[PDB]
Amino acid sequence: AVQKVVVHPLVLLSVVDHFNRIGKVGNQKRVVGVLLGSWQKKVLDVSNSFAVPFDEDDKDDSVWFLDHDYLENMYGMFKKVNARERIVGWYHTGPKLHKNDIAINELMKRYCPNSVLVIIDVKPKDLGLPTEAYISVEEVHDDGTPTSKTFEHVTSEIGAEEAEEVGVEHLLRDIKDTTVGTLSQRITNQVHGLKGLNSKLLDIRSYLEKVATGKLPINHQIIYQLQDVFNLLPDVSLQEFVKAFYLKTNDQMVVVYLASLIRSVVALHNLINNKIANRDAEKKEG
Amino acid sequence: AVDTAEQVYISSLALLKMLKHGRAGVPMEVMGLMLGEFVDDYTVRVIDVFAMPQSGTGVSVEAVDPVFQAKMLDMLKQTGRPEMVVGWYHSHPGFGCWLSGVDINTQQSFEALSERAVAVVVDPIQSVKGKVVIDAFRLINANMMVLGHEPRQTTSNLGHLNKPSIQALIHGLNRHYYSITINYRKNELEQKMLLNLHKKSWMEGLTLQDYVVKEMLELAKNYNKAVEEEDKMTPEQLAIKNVGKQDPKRHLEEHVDVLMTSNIVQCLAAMLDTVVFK
Amino acid sequence: TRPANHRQLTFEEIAKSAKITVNEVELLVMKALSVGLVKGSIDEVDKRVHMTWVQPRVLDLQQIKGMKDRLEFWCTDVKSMEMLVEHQAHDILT
Amino acid sequence: TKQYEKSENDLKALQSVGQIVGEVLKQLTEEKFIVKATNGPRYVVGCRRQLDKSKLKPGTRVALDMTTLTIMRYLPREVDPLVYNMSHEDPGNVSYSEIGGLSEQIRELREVIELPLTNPELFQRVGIIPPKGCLLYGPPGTGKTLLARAVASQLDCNFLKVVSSSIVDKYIGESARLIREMFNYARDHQPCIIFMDEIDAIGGRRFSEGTSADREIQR
Amino acid sequence: LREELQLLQEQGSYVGEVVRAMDKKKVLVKVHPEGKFVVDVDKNIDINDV
Amino acid sequence: THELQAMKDKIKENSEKIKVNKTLPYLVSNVIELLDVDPNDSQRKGKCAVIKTSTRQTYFLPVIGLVDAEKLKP
Amino acid sequence: EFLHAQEEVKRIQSIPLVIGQFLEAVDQNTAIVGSTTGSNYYVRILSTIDRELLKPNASVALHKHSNALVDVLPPEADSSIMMLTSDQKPDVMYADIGGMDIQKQEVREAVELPLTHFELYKQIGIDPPRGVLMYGPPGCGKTMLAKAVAHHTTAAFIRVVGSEFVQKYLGEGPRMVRDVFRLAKENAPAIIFIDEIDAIATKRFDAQTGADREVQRILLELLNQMDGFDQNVNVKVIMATNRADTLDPALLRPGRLDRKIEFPLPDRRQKRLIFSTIT
Ligand SMILES: Nc1ncnc2c1ncn2[C@@H]1O[C@H](COP(=O)(O)OP(=O)(O)OP(=O)(O)O)[C@@H](O)[C@H]1O
Ligand SMILES: Nc1ncnc2c1ncn2[C@@H]1O[C@H](COP(=O)(O)OP(=O)(O)OP(=O)(O)O)[C@@H](O)[C@H]1O
Ligand SMILES: [Zn+2]
Repeated sequence: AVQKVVVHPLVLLSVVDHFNRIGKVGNQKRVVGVLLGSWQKKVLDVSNSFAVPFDEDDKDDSVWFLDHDYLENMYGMFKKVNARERIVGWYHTGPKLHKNDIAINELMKRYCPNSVLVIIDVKPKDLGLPTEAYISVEEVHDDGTPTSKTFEHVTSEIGAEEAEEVGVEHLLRDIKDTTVGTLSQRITNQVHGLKGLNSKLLDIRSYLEKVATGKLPINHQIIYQLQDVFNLLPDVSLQEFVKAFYLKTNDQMVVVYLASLIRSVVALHNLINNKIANRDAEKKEG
Repeated sequence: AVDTAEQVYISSLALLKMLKHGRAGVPMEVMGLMLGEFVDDYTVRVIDVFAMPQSGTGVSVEAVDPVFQAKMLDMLKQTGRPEMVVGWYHSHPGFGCWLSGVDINTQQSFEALSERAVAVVVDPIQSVKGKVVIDAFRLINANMMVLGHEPRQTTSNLGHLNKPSIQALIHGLNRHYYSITINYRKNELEQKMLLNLHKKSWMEGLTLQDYVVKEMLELAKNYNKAVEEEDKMTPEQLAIKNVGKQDPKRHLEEHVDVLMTSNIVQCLAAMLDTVVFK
Repeated sequence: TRPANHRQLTFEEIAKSAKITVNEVELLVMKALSVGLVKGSIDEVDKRVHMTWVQPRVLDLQQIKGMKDRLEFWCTDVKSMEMLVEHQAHDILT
Repeated sequence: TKQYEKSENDLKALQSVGQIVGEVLKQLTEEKFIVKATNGPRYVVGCRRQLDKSKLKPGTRVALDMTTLTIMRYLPREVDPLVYNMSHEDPGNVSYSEIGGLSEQIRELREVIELPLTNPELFQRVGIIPPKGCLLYGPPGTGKTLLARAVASQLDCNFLKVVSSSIVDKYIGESARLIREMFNYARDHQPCIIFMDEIDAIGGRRFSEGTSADREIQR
Repeated sequence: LREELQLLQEQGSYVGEVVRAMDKKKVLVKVHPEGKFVVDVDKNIDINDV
Repeated sequence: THELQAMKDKIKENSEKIKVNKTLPYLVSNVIELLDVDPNDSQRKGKCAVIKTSTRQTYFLPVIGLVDAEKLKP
Repeated sequence: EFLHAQEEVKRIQSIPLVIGQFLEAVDQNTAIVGSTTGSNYYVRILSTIDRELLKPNASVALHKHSNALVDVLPPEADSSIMMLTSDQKPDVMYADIGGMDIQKQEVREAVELPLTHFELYKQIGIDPPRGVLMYGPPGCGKTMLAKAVAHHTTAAFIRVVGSEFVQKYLGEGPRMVRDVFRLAKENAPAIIFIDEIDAIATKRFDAQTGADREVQRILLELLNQMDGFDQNVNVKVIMATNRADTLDPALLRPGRLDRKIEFPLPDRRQKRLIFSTIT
């Protein structure tokens, strides 16, 4: 079915520009619309969409309505201009999901066998690659609950297209690209420890909270399982590198050797040729 | 009577369907419609752009369905903003995006409907990322040849847009037409996330993910050694000697600075041992 | 249970815990290779059984406390020296 | 009932423009391929992500996109005239042996033509090769065509008929590749049989050197 | 080179063959696969080299 | 049972959309009938026939649409 | 910003591109290039590499609309059709003439030494010719000694009929025979075999035969290209024809083809030898 989704900045903006539409008139809830997907393969892609007036009451927390006269005839519009573009699901800006979201997908399953919902974010904050994606399946449960319909997270990734980077990538103009090979990889390293070890502390504090409160989630078992896959090397005191010690510097063996060999001859190219051309102009002029 | 140079405020949402709907018609030319509000004579804004059915038999003035707009405006009422129509646009991917013979026939028809009806063209081909490309024009009336034929006041917004002058046939259409200035009213809220969504997705996906060892340096040493002798024969070729050969010639680049950065790639990637671990 | 490694294991330790004779340690640890709990090949010169990967099972209250000891220890050690990478090398970047 | 709307949705697929065929030559790199359209221009273009490893090939006919000129899916070939050469039929067996003469000539192309298919092992074991060609002239009597014609479809339903009218073609005749095309589709039939009739026209002799029409005959 | 390429961008630029020269400054142009052309001035290099 | 006349109106209305596509059958194209299936790489099945053009160019288009493959040999 | 400008010029034109044929370098910053369609185009060269990969005659990629000069071939991707195919084996053993040693001594000096040898030539000063012309059939001869050389030595064999390069346009013709002879000087050792070029040797001025006369000037073009092999590296040109009466005098003239090898009429000698090989 649906494994991963591809969200373009163009269709994501179609949720963002509608945040100006109903944001000025208010009032409650969020921006919600129906998603037009482009499915060429198991990997899902999204090009365009259409935003529909939508509201969700608080009291009355289970009340939701799409406008389906907007959904029907406007489909024949986008279908007439683009035959490949069809509705794969819906979307909204979240930020989180209330329990009522179970009924939005099951209603529109007449349009698509499986409707994928995309939670987006109009204001970028944290922690990383934004928005979100969910898929609607039924896993029931191990405890014996009646059949449980819970949306499972779908990994979301941004993607590009021809001719769409004209105006999009133009307006920024302030970015330095990249530079690959010097700063590009090292800034990630400073962040790889930051973003790597912050979720380490956020989860290890919530995993300690388990014993305290919030149990379940037990989880189970996914938590410790892949944590023990992380445990191929801990790495703890001290590094257990006795076999990887001589191999540590042995990987730095040729990297330092070439860096010593290149800088020697690069100098011979830089130093000699500079002295030659310099004294040819300098002393022959005066 | 009084005519002042117009300034076009385009919304980042209206910029989407210009290139996107134009990409769907590639290679063939499409016909769209511009949506916006007329503030005054010297400024104009396009707040929305929508897609219109592409013509596989060629663009015509009847390609726009009036019941398509009448059903669209009604759907814009239940949508947040029901703004009145303004003008039209069309893609021209196959060439340098100039107004064709059909574009002038649909001018007097659209300029009768709406006052301005700015003619807007767009092309995918001229660039990819860092150029505005697109196009825009506005019909100056040929009946005005009896009157003064050189609008507009506040000139160089035209005059500067009259640069580069874009070859000949394009500005050959400057007879009976005059282009219009396109500036971006700030969407920067969306434009700030446009940079954040683009670069974060391009930074190692987590920034973590991405962060032929000696052999890649054995393949590099062929570029770091076997390339040296073909590079270091040139200073012996600079020795004539002396001097019958035409000079100067500079062979210093680009291999020297490439092997520099080649070590910059290999040194900081080897620092991943010291960086990631401890 | 242990942080290891301490990966390769001596046969006498298996002959202690599992209390199996030296001639039967082969069938023992190699059958686990087919079960899939450990892929580690066996070193038969010193007769020491080497381990690879691991099989996690369930969890205990002392396992979470044992986790925070040896898990966050990777977080506090790396980020401490990661600041050293940020400190000194921020001048050459700017 | 609803099958009509299905054909209406097929018209939406008819809105897609057709791509342009081309012949690949070789490859400079994985990102640069050299393709040549049937019209004769060559294009170094990029490729899209939906293709497979079978697209590369050693110069196999492919189709090029209408914009990026990238290869989508390769079509093997196309031939209009082939069907008119598919319909040739002759009887016998018996009707071939009923011609009354010459008696030994019926015993000739019987084992020469029809036999290789039913019993190829007889020739390869002894080591004798069957003849790769034959010539039947006349008319001291009749039977120049019929002798080879009846054994032509007696081998199998396989046959390919060639008329001398297709060789002359037109001014700057392109049938040079059609003689290759006609024989290409002759190999689509196995085992193949090739006819040539009335070669005294298209067999033009170079003894006395004439107009270049005699040269293109040799071509 | 970017600005100059825009001059050469549309059709590229061709190479002609002049069969005869005129004093009116119009020079006949001929491309090998195409037909003969002619154009008005067109004066760049000294005319004596043409 | 009367729904047959309801859909009969929309097929004639959409046949009028074919009329503007039927004016005019602008050019001659040599036909070659072909049947092939392409595994991907979900499954896409269909009949597609390689087409010619008398301009000496050759193109690739799905099987027509309108008149089916019943007529004729290429 | 200048390093960002380096990404600019490298961005242009990206894809797509079209092949074109370089003609000559007229001056700096620009050069003329013949299009694949045959129309010569005068294009500003790219500011990166103006010299080493230019070359007098080469196939250079051009942009679709702008036809911009960017990069040439390695060289080369070569061309269509194919080579080799003579390595299947067995054909004919050379031991038949092994008893003479008077015939092989002249053959041994005319085959393997002209293939690869260097210091022996400049010493004596004799410049070995590339010319091999085979006339005299019937009988067949010829291709027997062709695949027999394949037993002797191993080299790339270019096998094309004299009519193989005849096409509907006259712009592709000069490029094919150029791509055939430019791989001969590029790769060594190389042997090119064309069968019966006496066809295109027919001289007719008529416009409908203009392309037919265009391929005989192509024959005179590759004739101009065969002196580009002089000297000395590299090529081996073997020529075979059934009737040489239609050939031009300058084609058989020395300085290009200096050796005429006349295959003798079968007569009495080839009788008994040819009955033994079939039995
Ligand atoms: N022995 C025969 N038995 C039956 N019919 C025959 C016989 N010989 C000839 N025919 C008839 O004569 C017709 C022509 O036959 P065939 O091809 O042998 O002669 P042909 O080649 O046309 O004459 P020519 O050799 O002068 O060109 C056939 O249609 C066939 O029906
Ligand atoms: N021992 C032999 N002596 C003479 N000819 C032979 C011998 N063995 C094979 N051949 C013939 O040589 C032919 C191949 O020669 P090639 O391909 O050069 O054409 P060709 O004989 O030159 O054609 P043409 O005779 O019309 O010029 C084969 O058809 C084969 O029958
Ligand atoms: Zn138009």
